[PDB]
Amino acid sequence: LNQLKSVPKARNHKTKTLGRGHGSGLGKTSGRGQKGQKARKSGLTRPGF
Amino acid sequence: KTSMLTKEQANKRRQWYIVDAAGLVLGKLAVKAADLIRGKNKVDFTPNQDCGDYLIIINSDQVVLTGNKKENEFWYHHSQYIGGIKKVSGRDMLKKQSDKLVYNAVKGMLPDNRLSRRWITKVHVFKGDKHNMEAQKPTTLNWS
Amino acid sequence: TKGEVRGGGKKPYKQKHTGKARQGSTRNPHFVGGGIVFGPKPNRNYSLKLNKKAHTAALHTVWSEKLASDNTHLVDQNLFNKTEGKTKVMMQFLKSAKLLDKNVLFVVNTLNTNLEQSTSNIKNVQVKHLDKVSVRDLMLANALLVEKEVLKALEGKF
Amino acid sequence: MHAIVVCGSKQYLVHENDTFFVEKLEAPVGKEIQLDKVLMLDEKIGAPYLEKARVVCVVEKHGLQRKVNVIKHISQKHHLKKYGHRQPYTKLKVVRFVH
Amino acid sequence: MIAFAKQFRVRISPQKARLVCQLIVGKKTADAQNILSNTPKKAATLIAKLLNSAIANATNNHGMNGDALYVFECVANQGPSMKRTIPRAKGSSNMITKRSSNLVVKLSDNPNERQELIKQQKALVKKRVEGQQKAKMAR
Amino acid sequence: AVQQRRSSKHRRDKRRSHDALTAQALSVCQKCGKKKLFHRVCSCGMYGDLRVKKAY
Amino acid sequence: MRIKGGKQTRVRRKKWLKQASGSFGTRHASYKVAKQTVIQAAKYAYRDRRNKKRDFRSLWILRLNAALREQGMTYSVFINLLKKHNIEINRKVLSELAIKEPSKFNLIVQKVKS
RNA sequence: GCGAAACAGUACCGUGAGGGAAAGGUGAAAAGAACCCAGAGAUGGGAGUGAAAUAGAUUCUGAAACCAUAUGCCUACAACGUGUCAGAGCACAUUAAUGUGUGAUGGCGUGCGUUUUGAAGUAUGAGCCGGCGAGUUAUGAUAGCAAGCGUUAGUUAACCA
RNA sequence: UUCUCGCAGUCAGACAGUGGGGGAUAAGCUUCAUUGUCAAGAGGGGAAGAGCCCAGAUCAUUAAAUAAGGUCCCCAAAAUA
RNA sequence: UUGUGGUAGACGAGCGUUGUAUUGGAGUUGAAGUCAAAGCGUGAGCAUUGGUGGAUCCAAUACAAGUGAGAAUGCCGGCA
Repeated sequence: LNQLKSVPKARNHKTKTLGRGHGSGLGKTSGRGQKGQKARKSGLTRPGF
Repeated sequence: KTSMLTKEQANKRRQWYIVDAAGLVLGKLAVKAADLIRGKNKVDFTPNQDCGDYLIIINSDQVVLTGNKKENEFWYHHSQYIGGIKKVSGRDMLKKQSDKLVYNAVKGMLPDNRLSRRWITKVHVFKGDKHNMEAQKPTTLNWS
Repeated sequence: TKGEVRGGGKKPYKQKHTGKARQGSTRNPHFVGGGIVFGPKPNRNYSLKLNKKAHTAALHTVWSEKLASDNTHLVDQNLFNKTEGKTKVMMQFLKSAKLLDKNVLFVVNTLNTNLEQSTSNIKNVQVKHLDKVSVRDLMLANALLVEKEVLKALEGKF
Repeated sequence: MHAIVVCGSKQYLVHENDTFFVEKLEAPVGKEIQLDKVLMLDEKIGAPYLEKARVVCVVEKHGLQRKVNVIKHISQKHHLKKYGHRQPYTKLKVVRFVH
Repeated sequence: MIAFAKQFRVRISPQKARLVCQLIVGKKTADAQNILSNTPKKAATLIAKLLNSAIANATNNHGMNGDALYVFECVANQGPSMKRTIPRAKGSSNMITKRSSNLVVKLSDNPNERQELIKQQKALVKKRVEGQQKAKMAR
Repeated sequence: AVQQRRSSKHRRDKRRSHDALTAQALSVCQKCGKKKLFHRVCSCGMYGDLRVKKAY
Repeated sequence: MRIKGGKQTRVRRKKWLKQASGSFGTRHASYKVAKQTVIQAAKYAYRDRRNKKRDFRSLWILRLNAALREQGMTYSVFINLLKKHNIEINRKVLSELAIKEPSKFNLIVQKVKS
């Protein structure tokens, strides 16, 4: 093509934005649960735990 | 879609009728009067416009009542004051405002609305038999 | 960042008897003081890894698609002498070939001073070297002009 | 006049040359379209329908109703769905409904 | 009509100003000047100056009768007031608002000064729809 | 005592409705010039037909 | 590079506040109250969109039954006159509009006599 | 955006250490409203200036809330999250459309997020408007998708130009 | 509804019928199991009700037939014996 | 044919904005911002015109986000 119609070849993927929007959820809850460190900042406790 | 239901608009009609309830059951007369005022019996009824017809009753002090409700049913009136309630029996009301008791019963049988305030004031119930409301030429009949 | 703060870490408010928010800091990002946790920083890569095989394949494809073009005519040594350091001759040549609005690019490898001296009076005229031009400038060139001798060597370059 | 005409799945009482509204028929404006699913015309009574009597309407316009912005929200829950409905209609009148 | 009388940010509480100028609105100049000259409120003198200036301007600048003019409308536009800190018990401070407002009145000498606004609005809508239809005239 | 919630503007209009003021008396000076208030001494320093003080 | 969030957000607030129209006092000057009123109005609109059909049907039945009673029968009797013999597709509303042209619905009544 | 767009580490606070703010915009050029009127004047209204003075020194534009004003609607017997669907009546003629504005009345109806066993709740928080305001980046690994290359594969780090 | 990979979420559940235990066959009580409802789904009837009875609703329509449930009036619909 | 009750949760597909890269246009006979209107969409939205206003903006394709504001007795300013 050229730099007036350039398009990918279906190279475009979704992005789970945890901060914005409500139509796909992905907002306040942001898929982290409702309680515990997993639902809080600096979660994901040590893999060996 | 819609059929565009035609209904009367800005129209008024209020005929006059009268009966005598000497020895007649209260309930039937009451429901017939409710039908007359609410306009269910009419076939062009419009709720938000004129509904009722002027109503007069003569000699409402000879009502009949089955059973011992004269000493079984009691009517109460409690004022805003503490303990300000008075209770009256059926036989006592027979020499008291039974016409106003009929008034209250039929207004209770009407739908609750501010039109009911204007509906019920068209009812003129008299314990006696003589009044000047006959000057409007009420239609004498039965089952009103 | 949050290291740009000024003052102590003392609480501006009291632990109790406060009918307001927590507000345990002085120059919070949600406060007017600022200091957002996120923002552009001058330490990212801004580039990634690519392989020469695909680059050469794409470059050869662009060479093919530009040889398929019309206004890609040959250039040689004779007109380098026939042109001078004067901008006049270049403009006369462009007018005689209606290359005014065209973005035509010139290819240089002998590094003639006359060519590089010119191509500065219009926003569409410029000259580039064979090893100093990439796929974009090859195709943004919009039917450029290329030398003659080097092409066979360029054939080996894919 | 008086004529009961069943358009779509709803009945309408019409008289001589009355412009009224029904569901859209997906037809060019200006033509004449006949309907036979007609009852109660010319003081004639049929049980399912009537024969020898048909209606002939002309199409005047195809329009839409207002934006029916149906919005569904559930209190204290993560659900808020918005939509705007514009439903087509045809304005038409009968010309020479036969009896 | 014309000959409005503006005034920029005189110290006055708008609450009392609205009431006093609604008392004085509607009537003519003299029959109202005499009554406002005896108004027990302090705001009257400040408004008195404004109305004397207004009638003087109407007579001089506009050449109107002045006698048949009357107060068509009063408005007391609130301007940026003052805010001052006063110490208060238990070690507190209180921000008291010193109130001032812009005073301006309208003078009318006709059965009008109301319809012309309607005509202007109708003309505005007329040119709006003219532009809309000229856009719709595109072929 | 603080309110449960802030008072409405129409409630403010109701509060100030009965706070509306009226006019006051007026009287033409039977001896002096321009109008004055009833049962008052005129700017001419006199009660009606009663010179008692200088105007200024 | 930073982006200012004034213009599009302002337009969004403008259109949302313009969605709310026909309200009293402090109900068309704030985002929250306007949004709540819009949602309640939409729910009311749908519920009323069904209840209007229900109420029209109820009123049609009421006045049709009144017409039958002044002609001397009840609502259920007329159904038998149609359902049990030669069912017709006549609408209750249309039979109710037949009152506007009287002495014609009575022709139907005398026709369905059985 | 350096705290500092300026007389900014300023004013101010705290004895002292120390803490620590904000605020820009005339007009092409002041050609900065001579002069007249009301007043004591600021100022306000005219004239003039300037293309233009809703460009007059509160001098780029002047939103929302807030306040004052008036065209029309209706209302002082009215039990109502102030709204919805019908609906007379009143006033006009419209982003040309079975028009709008408003709604006497009829039909119906107890907010928003959080938390949960459930919140219309006498659970929680919000006076309001406007602006600001929280999933990025570096490195490493895993997986998916797409592409290139490949049959003794693919790939260059640092670095040199 | 077997299996591999990926995101999960989750051990505060509640209630109703039934089998129980404790408790006092008292509990809008507790703890186990079965079926069902709400959470996680609005409505109709029971007058009002999260859990009861029907069922699972794209939207629009001024259609009907019906289900649980009801036909003296308030509130649409019956009377006969 | 199944269908379109819907939490957390997940997949699918879009819209708007800022700036950049190419490509194109419009602009005191008038750009943005701005309000107003009885417009157009399955949606993030899309326009036209009026006037305040007086200088740059927009169309389509991609590129990267300090890219999307109702709550946090969120922060500040102002107003009750």
